[PDB]
Amino acid sequence: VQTDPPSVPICDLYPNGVFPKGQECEYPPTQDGRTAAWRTTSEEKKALDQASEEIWNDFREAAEAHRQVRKYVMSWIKPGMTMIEICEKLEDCSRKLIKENGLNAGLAFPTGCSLNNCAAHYTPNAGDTTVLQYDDICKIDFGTHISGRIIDCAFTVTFNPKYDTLLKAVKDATNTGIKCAGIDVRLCDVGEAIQEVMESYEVEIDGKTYQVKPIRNLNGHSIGQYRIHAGKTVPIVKGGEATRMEEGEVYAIETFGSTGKGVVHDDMECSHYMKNFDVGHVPIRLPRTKHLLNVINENFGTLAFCRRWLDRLGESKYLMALKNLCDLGIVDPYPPLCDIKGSYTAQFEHTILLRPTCKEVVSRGDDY
Amino acid sequence: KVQTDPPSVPICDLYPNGVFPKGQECEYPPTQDGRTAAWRTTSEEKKALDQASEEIWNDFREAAEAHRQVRKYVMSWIKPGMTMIEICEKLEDCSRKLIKENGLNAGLAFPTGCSLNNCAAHYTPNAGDTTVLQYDDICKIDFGTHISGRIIDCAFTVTFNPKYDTLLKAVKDATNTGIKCAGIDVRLCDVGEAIQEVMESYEVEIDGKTYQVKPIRNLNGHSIGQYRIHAGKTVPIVKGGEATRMEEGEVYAIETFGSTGKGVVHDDMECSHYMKNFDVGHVPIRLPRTKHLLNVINENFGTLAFCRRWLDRLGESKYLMALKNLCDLGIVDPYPPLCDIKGSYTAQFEHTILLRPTCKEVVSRGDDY
Ligand SMILES: *C[C@@]1(O)CC[C@@H](OC(=O)N[C@H]2CC[C@H](N)CC2)[C@@H](OC)[C@@H]1[C@@]1(C)O[C@H]1CC=C(C)C
Ligand SMILES: *C[C@@]1(O)CC[C@@H](OC(=O)N[C@H]2CC[C@H](N)CC2)[C@@H](OC)[C@@H]1[C@@]1(C)O[C@H]1CC=C(C)C
Ligand SMILES: [Mn+2]
Ligand SMILES: [Mn+2]
Ligand SMILES: [Mn+2]
Ligand SMILES: [Mn+2]
Repeated sequence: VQTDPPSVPICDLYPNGVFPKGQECEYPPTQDGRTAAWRTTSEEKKALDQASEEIWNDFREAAEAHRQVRKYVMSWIKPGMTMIEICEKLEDCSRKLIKENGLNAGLAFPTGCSLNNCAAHYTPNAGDTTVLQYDDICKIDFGTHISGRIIDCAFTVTFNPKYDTLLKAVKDATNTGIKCAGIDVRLCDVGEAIQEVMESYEVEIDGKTYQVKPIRNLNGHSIGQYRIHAGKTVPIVKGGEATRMEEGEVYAIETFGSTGKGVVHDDMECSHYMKNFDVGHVPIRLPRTKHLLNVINENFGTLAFCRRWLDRLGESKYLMALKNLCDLGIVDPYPPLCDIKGSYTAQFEHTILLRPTCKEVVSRGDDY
Repeated sequence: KVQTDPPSVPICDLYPNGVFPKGQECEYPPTQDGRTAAWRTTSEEKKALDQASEEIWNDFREAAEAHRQVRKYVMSWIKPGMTMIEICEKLEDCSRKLIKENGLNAGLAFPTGCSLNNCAAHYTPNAGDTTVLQYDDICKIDFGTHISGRIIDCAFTVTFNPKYDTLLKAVKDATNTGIKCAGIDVRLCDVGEAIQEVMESYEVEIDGKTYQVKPIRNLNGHSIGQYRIHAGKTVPIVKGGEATRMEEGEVYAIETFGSTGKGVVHDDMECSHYMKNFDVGHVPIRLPRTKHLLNVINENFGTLAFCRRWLDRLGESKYLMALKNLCDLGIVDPYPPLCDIKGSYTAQFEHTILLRPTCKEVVSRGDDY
């Protein structure tokens, strides 16, 4: 049985390391209006599903860790904690529940805790004195992996009830996206469905009424092994690509709602970085740059990381080396993404598997 | 009194004054503040605490000397073409003689592991197993001895094909690294970190494919207590294991497992290994055959691990339903073979260490490993 606080690894909580299934769903009709209810009992597909069970079960492990960590977080997170203390406490728990081991099992990406008008890609760097406040709207977006099978899953934390209708709107939009996803479904059609739900909500906050806007330049995304962004984008507005979702793909279905302009730009200090896949052996002159790349290779590979995570490894005076890797195309920065000052943004996100026999919301909990 | 070839003289008769050989003794690693632990070596207070437990250390050392002599003998004859049953019976017959087996007073601490290939741990043949050791096999010989419930848990990997040499080197280095990192007040996950750093640093090319050597993340070393092979602390072989600290006077099995596969094990094949749980002390029993099987386990094994071959040789038959019964009642636990993916290769090295007041003793160290 799990400790309180959690300390027992998921791999030791389940007989023979067979982990709980998420929500399983029949596929929605395609554009032609056909149901694929045949998948459910097709023997071809049942076999094809079983053939990748090892993969689905790894996703499930990482999903169960996600659920336990987030319930733990949901038991202590409060105003007056530093964002640093929040992320450290969450991440400490994640490492223990996933029984982290270098690139074999671990944290898939930094703990997002984006506040207020900032929608995504904020985590504190060293020295950040930001404190979580009663009237903050905080997007907790964190990830776990087993063998590079990533869970990307997120929710919004608040303490003031005035944000309740905003959270309801985005939760609805995300659940709509999840319901509309399936094999042979066009990516644009998911985006259209999300937008029509999102935009049906108007919220009143501090005596002002706002039209809930989808953040039009934020997206969900396909996931591949060690590759958080595998190259298909899931729009959250109408008019995305006609590309179809395909059997065996894995998607992060996420939506963002704003009371602001409904669009993000780069803002505040960068915390998040990630080595690029495509890039080959670009030559490196400087010792500090070579060293930083070795630390990145050993600890992260192609997974996202943050400055705090380099600090905790004993790295120092690495910022110009990090800039050097960025300039060389070896690493990309991912700065915080913000709507206008004074706006409010909310997010919900799950990871779904497009298994040959059903759609699995592998990260679904009793919470969201 | 000198040892025969094959070995036949009990260790207790080979050292007729009853004082058995020390293992490798080592100074403790520096504390996390960077300070030396060398004061323990010459501390009068630590020397006295050490000597108050000399009876205990000395019983481990007789068990360790038996282990050394058995495994040397095993290495002199183990070869392809022998059955796994032949290997285990030959090993076990020697172990019994050298330890001077007598009930729970002295004996075999647990069944002879001889896990093959993708199987990492907890395989021993049952009756009727026709498995033959092959040139291409990678075999983990993991066997234990005890004197008065002072257990030696110690293991090595047997191969005949040089293609596995680099995997064996990685795992031995990892184990030796773990042994070196161990000490009083050291966190168990820090031992795991040192180990994982060593395994990470190896790649092996087998059958034309290059593999990253992975620690088996869901396997651990463990603390040892009297007649208690797993005394409740785990020594992870990865960073992400428990933060709990090692303590003075504890005994650990420091073992590492390396894999070319996923780095994770699952249950597979027929279960051979079983062991009575420590606390289940008056869970009442209604079926006679079950009550008899328990009596036999109590008399012969107590809380030490056993296997089905060791019930067979006691003249017990038709007991699988009763053993399942003891399992279902929570009196006994099964320990099925633990195996990475088909076609993967797993290796292991293990030693027993004593966290003595004055020094760390690698009690089961030999000239072999
Ligand atoms: C971090 C991420 O998941 C947030 C949602 C997605 O972000 C976008 O849609 N990003 C942009 C694109 C450029 C634009 N000027 C502004 C908005 C998602 O990308 C689809 C993000 C993700 C997966 O890129 C990753 C990297 C992962 C991490 C840095 C943790
Ligand atoms: C036999 C044993 O020494 C092999 C190494 C250890 O095994 C594990 O760590 N097993 C895991 C496997 C996954 C599971 N979720 C949790 C346990 C070791 O355990 C520490 C094993 C040992 C000591 O369990 C004992 C029993 C001893 C015998 C059966 C001989
Ligand atoms: Mn996310
Ligand atoms: Mn995402
Ligand atoms: Mn062992
Ligand atoms: Mn052991």
